[PDB]
Amino acid sequence: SWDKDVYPEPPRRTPAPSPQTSLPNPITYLTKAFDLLVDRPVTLVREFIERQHAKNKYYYYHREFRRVPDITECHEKDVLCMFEAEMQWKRDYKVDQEIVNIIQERLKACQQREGESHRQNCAKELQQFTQVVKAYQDRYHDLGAHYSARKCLAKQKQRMLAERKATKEAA
Amino acid sequence: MMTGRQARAPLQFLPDEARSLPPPKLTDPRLAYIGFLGYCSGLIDNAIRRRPVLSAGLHRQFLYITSFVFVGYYLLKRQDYMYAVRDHDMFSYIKSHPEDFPEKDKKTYREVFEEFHPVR
Repeated sequence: SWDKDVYPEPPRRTPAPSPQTSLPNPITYLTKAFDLLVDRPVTLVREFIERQHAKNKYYYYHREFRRVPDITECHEKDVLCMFEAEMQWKRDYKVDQEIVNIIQERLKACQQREGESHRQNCAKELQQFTQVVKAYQDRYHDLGAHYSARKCLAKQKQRMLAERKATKEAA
Repeated sequence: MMTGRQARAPLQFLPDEARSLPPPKLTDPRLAYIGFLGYCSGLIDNAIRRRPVLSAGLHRQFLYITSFVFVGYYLLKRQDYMYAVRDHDMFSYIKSHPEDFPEKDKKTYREVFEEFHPVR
């Protein structure tokens, strides 16, 4: 299964199938044939594999990394701690990339499932995607193929001086 | 440039300070490489005089290996003695003159300015 908050889906509303004409439809008969011939042996082999699973049930754990002092508290040209800071920065880079990926998944799922009127009912997903795209563009864009935490910190510094200059020139 | 150290007492291969250093072990990779050099030299003698290369003259190959290992061990002893002398003179002069070599305060990255050049 999966968590329902990280992948939210609205509840399903399926209308009642009520025939108007007297001609029968083959969809119900083929659905019954599918439930008889196909679904039952699939469920049988599934109960077989899950019963064999139940005998040997061992666990695996999600690895977690504790918070380390970042690149700001690193003495210059002392590799023994900026190595750890860069390690944490690369892990957070991968995590943020996957966060933008899951937001893109949410937007695509909303646009597909909302039918022909998706331009109005997926406003929230579009706002969230735009906010996360602006966040990623401020955080990681234009770093280059040789990116490092020093370059990201220098870009953040330049952005902060630009914002402070814009504040001072429009105070 | 170590000639001053070899100024008072000359033509000494291993001086009295060289005995206070740890000698190289017989399992040193450099000694094994020099032994391989001697084995290759014995193979070259078996080759150039039109002899079988891998069986003829085992006494010659053993003599070559032993001589190469002997001179390699003594040359490695002289090498590590000279490098220890270099580092000891280094540390003696760096204790002796602190006015001409001061200390550095390694700043953190939260205040040192860096210029970011975008790649696009």
